[PDB]
Amino acid sequence: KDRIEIFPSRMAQTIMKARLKGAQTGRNLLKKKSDALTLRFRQILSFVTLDEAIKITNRRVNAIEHVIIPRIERTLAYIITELDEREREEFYRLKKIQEKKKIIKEKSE
Amino acid sequence: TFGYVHGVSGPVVTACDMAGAAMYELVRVGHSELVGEIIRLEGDMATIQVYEETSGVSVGDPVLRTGKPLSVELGPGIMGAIFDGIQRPLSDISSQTQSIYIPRGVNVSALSRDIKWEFIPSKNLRVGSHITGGDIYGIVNENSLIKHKIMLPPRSRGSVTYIAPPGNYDASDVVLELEFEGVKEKLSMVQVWPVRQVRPVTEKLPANHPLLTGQRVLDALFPCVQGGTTAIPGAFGCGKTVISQSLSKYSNSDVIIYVGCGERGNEMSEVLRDFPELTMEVDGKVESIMKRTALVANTSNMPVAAREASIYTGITLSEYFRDMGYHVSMMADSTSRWAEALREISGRLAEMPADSGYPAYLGARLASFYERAGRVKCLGNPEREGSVSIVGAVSPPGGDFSDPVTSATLGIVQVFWGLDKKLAQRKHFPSVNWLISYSKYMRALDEYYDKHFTEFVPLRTKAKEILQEEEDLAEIVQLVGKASLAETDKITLEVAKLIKDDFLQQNGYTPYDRFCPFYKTVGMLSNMISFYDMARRAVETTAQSDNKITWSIIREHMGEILYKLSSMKFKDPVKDGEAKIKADYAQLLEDMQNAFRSLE
Amino acid sequence: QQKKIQMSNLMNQARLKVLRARDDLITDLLNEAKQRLSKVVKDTTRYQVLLDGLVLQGLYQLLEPRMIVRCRKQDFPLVKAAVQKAIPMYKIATKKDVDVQIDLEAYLPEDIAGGVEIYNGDRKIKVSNTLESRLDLIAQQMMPEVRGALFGANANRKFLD
Amino acid sequence: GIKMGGLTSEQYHSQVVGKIGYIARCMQTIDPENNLKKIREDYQDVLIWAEKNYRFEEILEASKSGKCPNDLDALSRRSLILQELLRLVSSISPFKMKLDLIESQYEKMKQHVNLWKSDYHVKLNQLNQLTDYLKNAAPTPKNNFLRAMTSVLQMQIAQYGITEDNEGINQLFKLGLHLLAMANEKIDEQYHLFKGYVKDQPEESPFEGILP
Amino acid sequence: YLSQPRLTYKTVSGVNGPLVILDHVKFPRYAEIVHLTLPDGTKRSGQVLEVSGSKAVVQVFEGTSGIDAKKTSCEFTGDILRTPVSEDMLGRVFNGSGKPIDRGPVVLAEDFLDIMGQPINPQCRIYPEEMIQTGISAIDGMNSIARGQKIPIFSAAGLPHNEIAAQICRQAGLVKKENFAIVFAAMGVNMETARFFKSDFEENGSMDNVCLFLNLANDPTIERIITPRLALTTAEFLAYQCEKHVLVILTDMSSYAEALREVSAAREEVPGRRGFPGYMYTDLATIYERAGRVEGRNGSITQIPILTMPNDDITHPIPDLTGYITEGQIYVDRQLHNRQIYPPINVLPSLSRLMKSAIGEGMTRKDHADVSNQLYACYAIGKDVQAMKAVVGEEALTSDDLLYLEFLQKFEKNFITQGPYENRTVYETLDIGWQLLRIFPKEMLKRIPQSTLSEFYPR
Amino acid sequence: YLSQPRLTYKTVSGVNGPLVILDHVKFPRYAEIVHLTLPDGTKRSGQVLEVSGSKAVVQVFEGTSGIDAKKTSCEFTGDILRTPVSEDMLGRVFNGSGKPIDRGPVVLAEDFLDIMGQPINPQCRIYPEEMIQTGISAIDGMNSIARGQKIPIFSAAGLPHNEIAAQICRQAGLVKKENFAIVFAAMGVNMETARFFKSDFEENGSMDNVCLFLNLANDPTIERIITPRLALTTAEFLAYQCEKHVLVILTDMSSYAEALREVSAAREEVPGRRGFPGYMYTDLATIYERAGRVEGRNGSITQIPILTMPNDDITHPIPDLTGYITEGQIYVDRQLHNRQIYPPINVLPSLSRLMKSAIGEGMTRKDHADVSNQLYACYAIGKDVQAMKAVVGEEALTSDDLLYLEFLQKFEKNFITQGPYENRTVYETLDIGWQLLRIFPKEMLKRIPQSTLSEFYPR
Repeated sequence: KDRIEIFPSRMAQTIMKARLKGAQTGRNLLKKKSDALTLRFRQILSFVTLDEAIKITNRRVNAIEHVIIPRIERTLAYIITELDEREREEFYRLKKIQEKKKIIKEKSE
Repeated sequence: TFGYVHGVSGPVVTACDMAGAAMYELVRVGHSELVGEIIRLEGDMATIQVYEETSGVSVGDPVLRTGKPLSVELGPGIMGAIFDGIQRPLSDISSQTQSIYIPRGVNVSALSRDIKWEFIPSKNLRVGSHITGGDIYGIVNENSLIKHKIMLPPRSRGSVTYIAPPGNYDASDVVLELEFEGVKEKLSMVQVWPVRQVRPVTEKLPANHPLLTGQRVLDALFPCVQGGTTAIPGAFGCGKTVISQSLSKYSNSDVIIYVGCGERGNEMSEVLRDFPELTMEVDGKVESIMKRTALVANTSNMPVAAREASIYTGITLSEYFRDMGYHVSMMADSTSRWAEALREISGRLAEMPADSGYPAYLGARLASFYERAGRVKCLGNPEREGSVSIVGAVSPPGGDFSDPVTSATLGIVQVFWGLDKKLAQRKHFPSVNWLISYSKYMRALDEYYDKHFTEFVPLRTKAKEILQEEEDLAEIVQLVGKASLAETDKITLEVAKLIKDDFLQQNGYTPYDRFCPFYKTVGMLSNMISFYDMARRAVETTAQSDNKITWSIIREHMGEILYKLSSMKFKDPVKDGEAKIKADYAQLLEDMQNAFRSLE
Repeated sequence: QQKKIQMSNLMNQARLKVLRARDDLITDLLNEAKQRLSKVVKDTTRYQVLLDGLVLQGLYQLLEPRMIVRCRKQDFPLVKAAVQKAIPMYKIATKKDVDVQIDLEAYLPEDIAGGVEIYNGDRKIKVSNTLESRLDLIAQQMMPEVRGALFGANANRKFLD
Repeated sequence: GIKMGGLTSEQYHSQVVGKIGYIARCMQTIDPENNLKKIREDYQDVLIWAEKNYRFEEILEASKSGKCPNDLDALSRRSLILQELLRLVSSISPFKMKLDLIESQYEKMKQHVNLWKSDYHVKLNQLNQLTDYLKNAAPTPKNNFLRAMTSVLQMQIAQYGITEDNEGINQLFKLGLHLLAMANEKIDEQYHLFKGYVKDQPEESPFEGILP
Repeated sequence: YLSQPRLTYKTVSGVNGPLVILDHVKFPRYAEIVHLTLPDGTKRSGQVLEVSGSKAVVQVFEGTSGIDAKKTSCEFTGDILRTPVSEDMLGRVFNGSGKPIDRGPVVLAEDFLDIMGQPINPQCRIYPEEMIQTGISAIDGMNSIARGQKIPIFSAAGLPHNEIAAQICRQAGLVKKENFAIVFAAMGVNMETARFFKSDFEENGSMDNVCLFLNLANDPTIERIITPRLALTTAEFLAYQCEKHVLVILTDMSSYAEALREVSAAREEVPGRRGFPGYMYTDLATIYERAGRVEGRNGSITQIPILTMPNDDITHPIPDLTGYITEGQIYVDRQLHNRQIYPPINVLPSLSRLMKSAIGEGMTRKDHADVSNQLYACYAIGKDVQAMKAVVGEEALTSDDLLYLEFLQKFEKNFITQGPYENRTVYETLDIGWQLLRIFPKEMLKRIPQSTLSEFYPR
Repeated sequence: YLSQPRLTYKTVSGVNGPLVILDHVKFPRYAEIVHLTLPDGTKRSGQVLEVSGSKAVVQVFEGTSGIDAKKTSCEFTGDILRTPVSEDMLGRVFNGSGKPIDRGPVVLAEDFLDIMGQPINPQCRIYPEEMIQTGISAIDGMNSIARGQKIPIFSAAGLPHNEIAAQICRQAGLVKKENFAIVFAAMGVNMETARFFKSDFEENGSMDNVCLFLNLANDPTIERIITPRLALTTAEFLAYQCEKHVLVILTDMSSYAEALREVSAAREEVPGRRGFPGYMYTDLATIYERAGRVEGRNGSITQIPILTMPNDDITHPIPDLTGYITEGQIYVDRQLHNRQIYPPINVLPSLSRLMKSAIGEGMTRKDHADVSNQLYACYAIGKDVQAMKAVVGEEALTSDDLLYLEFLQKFEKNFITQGPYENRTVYETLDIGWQLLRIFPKEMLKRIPQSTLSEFYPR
């Protein structure tokens, strides 16, 4: 729906970044297919089969741009945010550990 | 006034026998007098954050306590000097040592004490008179451009007991003495003000006077006002040099301050090398820009305290002249590098991080930074006024706008001069994005524009509508090729191009286009918009049947008019005076109205 | 092709050969200096002056409530005098009463040119104040001037800052 | 933290004492002979505190207690008007202005809604721009032209004032400022510009009796 | 000089991992160097990291195993780590600690410098001008290195980043339209690569102008931190005091960053972003910015830091914090390597912001800027046409597209592909560029002014 | 009252960030206020947030810059921050600390109330059953406001949320077809925002019923977390002791949250999300829940805690935790603003959690609930149609889809768009609703019973 629903991880970052690059490359390659079909279509204007191919290719390209990538980008941004949140709680615990150690040392003096 | 070093854990030095110390006070640690600040205090011990390297500091070393917190020295000699982020003259350190390095523990006074300044009293004050904070009791003649007005330091007042006679005094002498409740204060020409404290004003006023930069774009469409705050993206290919030079060279401000925060060595060299070579005509004479400029230089390898403090050092210098009644324009070369320095210190202090690793108070620090800008009514009986503008740049890693520093900045600044790199690749300068850029002072300046120019406001409204429509038509043109397209849309497309080509685009390397006076900017736009309206009417009133006017017909019919419109940018203000330029523009208006008339 | 590589190895090793020879010259000079200091300690009054100084510097660096001076057995008569003088001078300079003893049971190896070692009360802190150690300390810290004096200044060095 | 405007409690009342002492000094500077009786009366409530030794501190207490006219905004406007009168008479110091015109110009200022943004203020700012430049100027055609025209400008202001708009004074302002901003290297333009004034001036001897 | 006898302590409060905690130490300094003597006669080095009263805490350079708290003695030098520098050390090979490992003598010093040094006063910094040619066409005719800039090479693990660095050392020099030296420091290098650098530099005759520092992967991790400080300390001496131009190559800064994180842990500091110290930014700037030109002197220092991208992610703090404070990037790819192209440098994502000043009349050749701009556009277009070919086929291409496809194939084969032992000077690189550009008729070379074409295009 | 003399201490133990730690304090009291004087005469105040034995931790409001360790003089008031309150605070302007800044005198108290307040006994709290007519169709129709309801406006930087709040202040009345006392807490804002509201309140001619509290961007960040309580404390006096209907508006609550986060970090408290304290919810409830009617008294407090959403992130802790506490939100966005739609209120993600009881027979009109629910269905579907059409194209839509696209386009310009001074009644708003609903055939209006369609739809 809004996200691919992959649990936040560094593994998820790598997969999502590779998935995003793939989607962007496919968008550009399909756009080039559409442009080639459009030029031939306009030059002719075995005609109706080009009109169907253009509408089908453009619909797929539009979905990548309006559905699939936005969804990948939201997922990636979610992953990054949640990973920084995990870093913080680790920071908190480590800081308190360092302070508790100093407190123990003061007691020993 | 001395304490002792108890121990060193790295850049943090623990002092003992230092009971008499205040938080964020200053210390000079060790025999090299290392600069640092006191942060945590406990008993008679203090925790000192040292800005410079602590290698060699011993247990038992002396620490000299300095009563004032991080402060800027304000007085004659401030102009023309290049300072470190903590107010250390770099041009004196390199010249008094013959070295290429900034000495560790270097201790050079911010303002030299060997200069005999020409000081003239106000000639209105007498012994026994009453003086209050912000009052001016004499002026130092520095150079031909900026008079350095000597103000009574804020939070000081009393009866005048001594006034120095006219003469040559250095910054170590006593110029004025005043007595408050029996306590006599001896004042020199230099005052000290904590850099994190805001200098008081009588009142904070609305900003209504435009900032008259020399560019047609970033003025006509996206106005800035004296005392206002804007942001400028800082990317290699954005062409930020144009704004920096145009703002410092031809602005209607009095004093320019350029603040580096923590840039690449070679980038700081470019700024330090370029600025001294810039000049502007003033009273008919060509003067160096450095006679009315001050610059703070910080590279990425400077002490983090200086890189973080640089931004506040700059604005403190800005307010200092603000209190003189001058209009001051400060540019922060990169506030993102400042935020990086700020995050580094938060990390060094083991503070809990917040959004994207930045301190929880990032927003509070930026908000209080920009709030210090604005037009004010100054302190002191002279009832003078002045302003500080901020044109600080942002350069987030990756160029994204999600970084808390750029997001927070955009929620604070009222004007955004969004620049682009695509425009630079197309050789279109200044590289202004147009669709992203905005200005929120359009209403604030409505009173000025109505009073002095009248037609500017409807022109800029139509101009943005025409440019936006060109963008809106982009999809139609791509899918049509301007065939199944309205003739009225062809007018929009081609006229919008005319605007982009011969108005919003400006060539600063040409002697005639170095500076476009406002009256010329509105002249150029007025004729282009007047043409637009005439072309729309020519088509619309004849588009019914039988005999209609088309864009191709207009181009063929009055091609000389389209040429004259493009030629308007070549009216050199240096040779063709205000009356001549308006006269020629009036002739174009007549030529146009008659050209369309022949079509009906 | 291989001839060029062979020449590279010959030139690089030749550079090391002359550098090693130069380092032997420095080593031989230091060894000669040690022999000349040996000639000095063969004196009596001049050596006693060295001991007076060396003991004072040791005491001032250690700053402990109790100190033990260890020396070569044959030098005890001279060290005894050096400590007797160093004590009232130390007390005046530092305003601290330090009990300074001489070790009569343990002595420095007889092969040391001269000098003393100073230990604190518990023998856990020692001052390396022997004559040979001091010479190495000074010779190394001053070595840049030795290089120039013997072999000439660096003709390509224009700025000393 | 009373923070009355931009000032705290001590700063607010300190600025009030300053403005009162300032007005007293300005009034003696503008009218040392006490000729302008109507103008002095408008300031009597702050001049009554003059000619007394309060060592600053006792007049400051009078402000805190409420005996002085301690409204900061009223003093700001009233002080501005008086010191703008000083600029009017000071910037034309080589000439004397008639007493009736001094009072007339004063009344026109007092009636203005916002004097700071007036054309009166701007015209004085242009005058000071032109007269400050000449304070330390080398001999040269341009500077002799500017000085000759400035003495005429000061002579006329002494007679007409500034609020009483006059095309003659306005045109002289434009010509002086246009020359002032003119390139120093260009000689022919400043030569013809000065000559244009001298021959177009309605009179025959524009500088006769104005300058030595 | 100090001329103060050294104190040796046997008072040890305890030992905890890499740290030895001493007691009763007289007026200890921070960063003071000390020497340990263990009961077995073994000598070890260390440096004081904390001095809390009389409790000095020293980090031992080597391992702390074998150290007791009863007999081990600690001699204090009374000073900090200062490196002996001279001109003669050029042509020598040193380890991270500054000791010779080439069977030569210890350096006979001309001076001693604090390896931390001082920042260069920006008021006297001179904007970069002339070019230092590398001999590698992919980075001379496309993204040249100005004489004073700092441009990093980002590489993934497994790519030949060390072979390129070695090639630069053998081939780099001045344009030559005796005063050029290279200081090369490898941090965390494994034994096999350390041999590679040492043997390759000696055999090809380049050593006379190279000062080589090798810090091996199994060497003390603290020594890895000073290694780049010694390299720059030497570079500053050679460049600014001896009036010559020094190229400094810092290899595997990612291994430095890892060693730095270890030092932070030794200090019990709370880790920052992705585990790295919060001061990593200023630490990298401290090293990187000790370079450039200075007013009044004819010397200069340039840098080519080389960084391995963890997980090949340019976002990682190491390449991100580096690039954020450097001027452009070279950027070594993987696809070019798998295609067996050497050097595997991808010109489309690379950038040298100072190239505008590096090249031009009086520095290289008049047409340098024009050839670079046209080649970049032609390569980018050729890649675009190649992508189209994969969709529409060869028969669907027009003549102009075929010219861009031919350019792409011959550009990579002739211009980018070089070999490790062919030294292409800047003028031959430009001439090779023209050989590729003359594929196109004049009318398609839109980015080269007509004046340039008329002079250079024919023949 | 407190008759015993106050004690003054010079016993400051140490200072750590914003916290000044005192020792040797006699019987420390928790949450008592301390006044302190700096060596230069500066007066500052703070609150004891912790006591232990003879020690006490004072959080200083103005800040700890310049606080000494030997000369600092502190005195303990002996009570909690109780503040003077009086009815005649209306027409006064205060700073964020409760002090006057309008050149008037200090408050001549009728009583002293605890700034912390007290929770209202839920047994005496009376459920809100009165509607406020905001005049904005986007609110009065689809998200009605009750008197005593808590409705913040969720906004984003640059959007006109300050103009909407100002508009509401003037044209907010009753649907009983009344003078609200407004308490406006301007915290974390610039001068222009505070001057905008101050001028608007005078322009509206209502200043005699307006009490302002200013705490600007250049004021201390610690005072920013008591200012809301100062505003609410006055509101409670007026509403529950003087039976005045009060409207309390708190400006960007995000500056409160950030000031709170600063305190949480300073005290090393357990974080929750984005660094905010794990107790942020409880602290927000302390502020927000000071609202609503109380049985047996004719007063009320209505809150509008407007807040800026960080990066338009609707899930950011600030809007998230607020959304859990308040009775819904208005929510504006950039998609409407970028099209010059005012007010830019997006109804889809919005709700009013008292609307179901404040509308209908006896309140507005019996069809109110039915019109609102169907408009929500039609608006949301129209948005779904755009999401589809963006990919499939307009030609891929059928008549069932075009009806929702027509509705969506006419809905935004006829129902939502009004203008800063367009004041519509709730009855006109519903009539407008029907004008949009009649775009659809009866069979598609599936949220409305036939007992309503048969009466209203025919027109």
